[PDB]
Amino acid sequence: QTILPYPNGLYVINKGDGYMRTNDKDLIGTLLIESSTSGSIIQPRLRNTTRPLFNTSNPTIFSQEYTEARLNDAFNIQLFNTSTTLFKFVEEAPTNKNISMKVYNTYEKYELINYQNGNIDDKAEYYLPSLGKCEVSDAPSPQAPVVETPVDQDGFIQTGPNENIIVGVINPSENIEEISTPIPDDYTYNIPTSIQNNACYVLFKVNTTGVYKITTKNNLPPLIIYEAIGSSNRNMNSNNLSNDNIKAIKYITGLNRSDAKSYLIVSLFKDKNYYIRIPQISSSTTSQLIFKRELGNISDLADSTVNILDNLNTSGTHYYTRQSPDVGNYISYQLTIPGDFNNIASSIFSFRTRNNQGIGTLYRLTESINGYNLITINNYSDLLNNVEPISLLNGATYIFRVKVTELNNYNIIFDAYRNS
Amino acid sequence: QTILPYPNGLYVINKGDGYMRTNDKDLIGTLLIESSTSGSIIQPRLRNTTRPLFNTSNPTIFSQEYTEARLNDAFNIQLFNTSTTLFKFVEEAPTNKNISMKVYNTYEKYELINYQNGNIDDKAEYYLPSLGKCEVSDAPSPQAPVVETPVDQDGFIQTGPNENIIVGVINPSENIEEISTPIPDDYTYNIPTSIQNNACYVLFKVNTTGVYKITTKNNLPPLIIYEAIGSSNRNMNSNNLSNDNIKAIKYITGLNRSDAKSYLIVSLFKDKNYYIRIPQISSSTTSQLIFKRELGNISDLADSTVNILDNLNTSGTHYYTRQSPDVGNYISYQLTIPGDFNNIASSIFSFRTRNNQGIGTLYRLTESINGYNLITINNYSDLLNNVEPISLLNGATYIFRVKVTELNNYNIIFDAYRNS
Amino acid sequence: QTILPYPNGLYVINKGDGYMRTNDKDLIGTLLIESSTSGSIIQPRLRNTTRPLFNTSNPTIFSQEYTEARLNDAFNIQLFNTSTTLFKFVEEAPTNKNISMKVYNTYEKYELINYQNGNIDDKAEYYLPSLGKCEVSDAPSPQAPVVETPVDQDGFIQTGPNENIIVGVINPSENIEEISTPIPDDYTYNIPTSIQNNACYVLFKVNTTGVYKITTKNNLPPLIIYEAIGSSNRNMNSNNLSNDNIKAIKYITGLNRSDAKSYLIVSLFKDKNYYIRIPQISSSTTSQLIFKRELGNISDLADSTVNILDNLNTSGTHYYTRQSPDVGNYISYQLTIPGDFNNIASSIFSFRTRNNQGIGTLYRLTESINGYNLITINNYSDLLNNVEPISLLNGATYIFRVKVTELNNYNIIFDAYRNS
Amino acid sequence: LYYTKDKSINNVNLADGNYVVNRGDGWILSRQNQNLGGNISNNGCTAIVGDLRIRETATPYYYPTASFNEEYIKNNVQNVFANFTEASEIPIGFEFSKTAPSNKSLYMYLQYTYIRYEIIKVLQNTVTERAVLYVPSLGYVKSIEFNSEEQIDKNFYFTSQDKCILNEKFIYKKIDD
Amino acid sequence: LYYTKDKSINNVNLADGNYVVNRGDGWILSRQNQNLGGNISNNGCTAIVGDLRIRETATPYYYPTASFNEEYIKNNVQNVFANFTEASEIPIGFEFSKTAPSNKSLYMYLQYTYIRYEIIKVLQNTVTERAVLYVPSLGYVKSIEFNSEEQIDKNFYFTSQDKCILNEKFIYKKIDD
Amino acid sequence: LYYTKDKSINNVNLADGNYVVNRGDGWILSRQNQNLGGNISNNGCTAIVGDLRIRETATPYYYPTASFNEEYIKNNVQNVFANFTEASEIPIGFEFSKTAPSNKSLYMYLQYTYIRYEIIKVLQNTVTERAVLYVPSLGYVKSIEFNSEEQIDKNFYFTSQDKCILNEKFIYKKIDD
Repeated sequence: QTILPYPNGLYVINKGDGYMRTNDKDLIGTLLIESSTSGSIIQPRLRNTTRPLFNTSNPTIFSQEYTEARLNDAFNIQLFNTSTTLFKFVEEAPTNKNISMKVYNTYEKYELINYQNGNIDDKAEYYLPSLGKCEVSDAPSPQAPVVETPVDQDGFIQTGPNENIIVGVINPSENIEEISTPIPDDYTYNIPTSIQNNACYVLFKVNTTGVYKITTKNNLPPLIIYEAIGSSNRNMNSNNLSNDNIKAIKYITGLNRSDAKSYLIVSLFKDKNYYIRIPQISSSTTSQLIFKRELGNISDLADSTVNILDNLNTSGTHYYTRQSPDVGNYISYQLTIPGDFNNIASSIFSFRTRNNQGIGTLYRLTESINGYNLITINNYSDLLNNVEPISLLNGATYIFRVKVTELNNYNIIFDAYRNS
Repeated sequence: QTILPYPNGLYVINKGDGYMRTNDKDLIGTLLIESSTSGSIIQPRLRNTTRPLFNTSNPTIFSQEYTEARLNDAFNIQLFNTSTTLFKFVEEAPTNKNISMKVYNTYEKYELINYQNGNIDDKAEYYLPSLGKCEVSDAPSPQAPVVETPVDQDGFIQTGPNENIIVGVINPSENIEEISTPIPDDYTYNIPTSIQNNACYVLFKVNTTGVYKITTKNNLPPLIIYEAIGSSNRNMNSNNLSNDNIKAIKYITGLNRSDAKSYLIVSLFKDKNYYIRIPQISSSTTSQLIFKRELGNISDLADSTVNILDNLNTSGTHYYTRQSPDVGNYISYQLTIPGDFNNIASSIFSFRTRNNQGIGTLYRLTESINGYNLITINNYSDLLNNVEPISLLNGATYIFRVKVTELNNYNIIFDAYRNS
Repeated sequence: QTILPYPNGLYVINKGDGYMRTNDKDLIGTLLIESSTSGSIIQPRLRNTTRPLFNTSNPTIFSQEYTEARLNDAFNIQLFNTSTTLFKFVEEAPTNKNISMKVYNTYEKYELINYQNGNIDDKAEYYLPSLGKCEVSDAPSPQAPVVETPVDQDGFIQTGPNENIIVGVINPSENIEEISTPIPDDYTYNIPTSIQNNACYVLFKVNTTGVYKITTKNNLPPLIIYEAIGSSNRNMNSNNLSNDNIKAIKYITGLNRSDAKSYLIVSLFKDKNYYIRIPQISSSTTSQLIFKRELGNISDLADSTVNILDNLNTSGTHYYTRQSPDVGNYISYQLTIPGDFNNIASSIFSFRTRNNQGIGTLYRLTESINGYNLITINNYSDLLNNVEPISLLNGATYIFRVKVTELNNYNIIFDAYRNS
Repeated sequence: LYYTKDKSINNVNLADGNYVVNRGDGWILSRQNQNLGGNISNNGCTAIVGDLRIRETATPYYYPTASFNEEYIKNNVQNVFANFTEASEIPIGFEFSKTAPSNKSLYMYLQYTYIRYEIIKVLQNTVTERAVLYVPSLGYVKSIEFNSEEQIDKNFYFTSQDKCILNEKFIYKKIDD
Repeated sequence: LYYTKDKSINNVNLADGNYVVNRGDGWILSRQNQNLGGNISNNGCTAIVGDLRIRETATPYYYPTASFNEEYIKNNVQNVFANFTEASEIPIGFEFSKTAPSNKSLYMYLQYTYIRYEIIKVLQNTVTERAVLYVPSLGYVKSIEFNSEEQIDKNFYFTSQDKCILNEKFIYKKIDD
Repeated sequence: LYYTKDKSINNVNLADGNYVVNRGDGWILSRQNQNLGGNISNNGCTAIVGDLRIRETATPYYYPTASFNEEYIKNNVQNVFANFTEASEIPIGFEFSKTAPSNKSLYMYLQYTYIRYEIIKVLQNTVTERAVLYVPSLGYVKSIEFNSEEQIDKNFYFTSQDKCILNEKFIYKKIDD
């Protein structure tokens, strides 16, 4: 029951090597090696056939073939039920003692999940045949007392090193748009009509490395941005995006919650390819993706969703529930303080989180003609349920950045309290 | 010209490994390995074909195929002209001297004999291809004087360790009866009519471990009992004998000599399966096998044939020629002393053997109601041609046990001398 | 630009092992072997196919197939584009450093030449696939500066040990006569008419080991004699030459220059087979090969052509240009001094060479009835362009032996200067 | 040409019913010790013997009984423990090696090892019925140093009764619980 | 689930035109690290992993571009450098081995290595266009000692960006000189 | 490009008649030394060369004579000595290995070895007729350390006359006794 700090979608998780079934069900055999002798067990691949094992919670959709296609999207696994990779174990027994050499087949465990609203809706487990395990130990006494033991529970145990590597994959039932020309400092993309029928991805790259603000017009719906994993180095064209069909995607920032009006501040690099996932928009008016290069210290928000907070004219509680960033990553909130701008402060504000702990930085967002600038007002060591009040100027725009320090819940709750 | 202390029948003898033909007829080749170098010769089994060698004194009956069937009965050899077992030799030459590495094919020598009346009537020799021999030695001088030597006699020599392991097999031209129910303390088996046409075996097991007296009615003909080799552990039923078709048989006691009226005292175990060989009986009246559990020290005869001695009313020489037990094993003789029973001794008796040496124990067989009891009267260190006289009560029953200590002849001769 | 001291004909030259193409064109691959690890690269011959490389200056005559036939004549190479010979490299990295293991395919370079008048008219280069090369070195830094280097010239380099082994082969467009009977002390062979249409070889052997004078009648044309390489030991008949079809021939002595009237003094052995090449003679009168066993110290000329020098009645310069023997070998010249024989010396003679340096020995050839005898008159340390004058008796026969000590030119020039 | 003894000891601490039991790996069978042949080396030579045992040489040995036939044994074993039929389709190799000592001769022989499965019927104390299955596992070498004059114990060459070269096991599963 | 950065540095000291360049052997590709599986041993055991990689497993990876298609890349590479198509017809084996230390467990995994070829278009200073080809070379093992309680760095199991385990190279040939 | 000498020495201490004689294993034949190719390693690398020589590469060499044809030689040799035709149907492997010394280069080459059989006719003192048969046995490696500047003796690379790398033998059988 770990929390997965990721947006909705498909994920393939390598849960490690050295998996095998209980009750010696993957035992190849045991050699008794006498002192001063060597023994060997070989998998020589005289036949190439291997026997993968497979489970699914949804046989119709998450079929073995489907799961395999995702394993290929994620890790580029070519061969599932064959191998030309031999493995071999060699053990020389010391002059004093005899040795037992026990060898097993093993598997690498991959997990395909359909992740929706912080929940795993469907789960497939694929066990890729692997290169074995060898246990050497002192040879047992053949006169050792025979203990009557019951066969233990039927399942898997892991004998390899701890591993948990998550790779998101493009949802293949969602279509991919492409901006062929690498985008300049300012670009507006018209979202096609197909968006009315399902979510889509849009593949693009930037002409110049820098920080970019990305948003829909009116800042709705929320967006999600990913890196294509392994796109760097490889084929390139000066005036063209080189599509190399990489379906392995690394989540940067963004969320699914339909009411999270927001924009994204992200550091983007020339050599990489990116994907933006635009959710389904049932509206009949044409939506847009707006890109805007940002110079200046707005870069402090480096990879974050900026949640725009509204209707806080009322006093007291103002809760905003959003998908939590992972430990170490940012979530940000923009406030424009009610009232006209002279130099009076509005009924003091107090900022706290309610599920996850975080550090937090209050900025004053200026509008001085060089792009935007941020002036640091204060920092807070702890955000959760404890915080000091502060007065903010009327009609001024402030941004509050949270850096997550403990992930107790899938959602982080933000409270902009207007006390007096 | 060894003596084989066994009854008539078929025997397969493993005469050891490392056999090869003369004049380098099984030489694979020689490597010259220079100092600081390693050399290797491999039999990788890229082809599975092997070339067994075969001789027979009777091609019609002891054919290669027939001999093979017996090798399977005896040792469970499956494959005769194929192999998937690789062998390999690796030799590293020291820094000072060069090495000659000479490798040969080898064979394991099996001998099938038809053994009749202490003679081998037919003999087949089967040479099972084996896992080779390697001779390493100091590399010869290429300038070494060339000595003109004649090709030596055409045959085999043995280069492996000394071995001579005898395994009897069920004669497959003799039928096998089975007592399915494990026998109780007292059982009588009616011998079927087929016994008129050839000898047969009867497979059985005991319900309770103990000593058993086994005999035909009138103690004729003599019987032979065997253990099935490897029958212990394996399949079992409480109320049923589990036949696992083991044709490999270990001789316990008994003989073929048609006039040897006798019974058998044998220790039998619950977990084992046994065979009794009943010879052909041309009589038209139905014969029986009688089993009788024996409590008490009659167990001293543990595995022996008890020869019943008759018509010794006359004085002096009374010779009885019987198949000799092997060194260490028992042959016994029962005497009922002529005359009525009061407490007078009969013209003193003197017991000696004439071919083979043995220890020997004289018992008084009682009839007191708890089964039989044996009282030790005397022991003798040597039996052969020297012995002291002793007086025995009239109408009393004595048993004389011989424990063989040297096997000079196939038959041991027993002499019950009535002196005065 | 070495000088090849050999007569006209075909030659196959093994120019060594370890040849490979530039720009890693024969690179199999590189292993990075971590400290305390072993790495291995195997050519297991799971397929037998190999890829020889081939060049020729004359594709029509020196074709790949033709070149292969000569490689077989010379070295008995059977397989050109297949192999069952595996090769393998194993490298264990020390505990302190990582190792780069780089393995390449290699070739053995054979060169087929048509050699005519000290020139190579046609040249074929055949690259026999060989058993590889392995370079182990300290593992490079992956952060090592990337130097931009151009691809170097397209060709071959040699990485194996220095080797240059020349084997002449019978020209297969020239026919082979055979003297079946091993020749006695005196033999005359009638040269068949086919000699009118092309040169031929004549295969023979001597009955008794000794020195032999061999010549045509009138000492024209010049002859060439070869040894069959590998003919010794092997099949033999007392009264018959055993032809074993050896086309590999070792040049002993002789030349092609059509005006070199001469005979050959050669040491011949009973166990060997020899070839004499008789050039084409367009004459319609039948020519002969005359063999003559020679006892006595004429053996001093052991393997040499004796050039008969004529018309030196005139004084001063008398140049004779002949194919030079290799360093260490003999070329000889016979002079019969003009004038009648009493004991007056002819206008003193002075002997020098002009291209190649040599030692040189002046003999007096007698005619005393025991065969011929040689009396040493003088020796000279250096022959080239410096020499002292000497007086020789009129009507006397002298022989001048040159032992070559430096080979600067294909031809050695001999000058018999008659000074006064 | 030998044998041991057994009077009793079949007590099993489990409830009435039928059980499939893994008796362990490393079983060797009587009288087939030297069927694959043996190997002879000397004077510092390394001798190697092995086998890439496939489906056609991996012969199982069934010893069925009144209420437990071969199919019944196979299915219950392959359901709970390793599927040997499937495994038999994939070749596995094993080999042993030993260096002959200096100035002496070494003899080495190979035999197959097995996993022993039993299917037992019990009445709250003791086994009433037992079927046995030997599944081919791997192999095992015995070696000895020798000379031509030396006698060798019969028990080196020959096993008269099935035994386990490792510790025997008793891992059970109630069938039709 | 990781990545590095790149702002610039594409300067090439050569004249205008097109070039085929050998970027060196020993390249490993992103996200396929553990595709062949891994191997576990302990307590002084030697573990060996290898492959006799043939034509049907030696898959090249082409990353073509507007002016450099797959055939163009193949021909120019195979004309100047090793002919990988021909070479793919002849099986070559490689293997690695490592001895597990005493009283500890060893994990080892294999992945293919590659030679990287590029075909670049240049304008007297910088690369305007680049196609890439990875030709299967040999293989490479990473190993680590472990226990069940130990966390392992993500970068051991997973490469997110193509890199060379040896020194990168830049060996060029002007095409249509 | 070389050769030795022989005047005589064909004396045989046996009666008139015909003989088949085993002249020993370890014969190497003239001018085919480097036909199989050679191998180069350096700096502590172990180099291995070998061959699984089968029927189609094990070519015998017959050198028959007036009264001893090929079939006659074959039958008399295969009747008394090893049946090489039968043996040729069963593949046998051999290999050699050597470790290149530190900071130096090693060259190694392989050639086949042979058993030499002769069939001789004798007149109570000397051989009148001799046929020869070379049966493929195994193989033999020569190695040398080298650098690019070093000259190597011709006799390392090249054998001009058949010889035995072991001691020659003379094991005879009178045929038609």
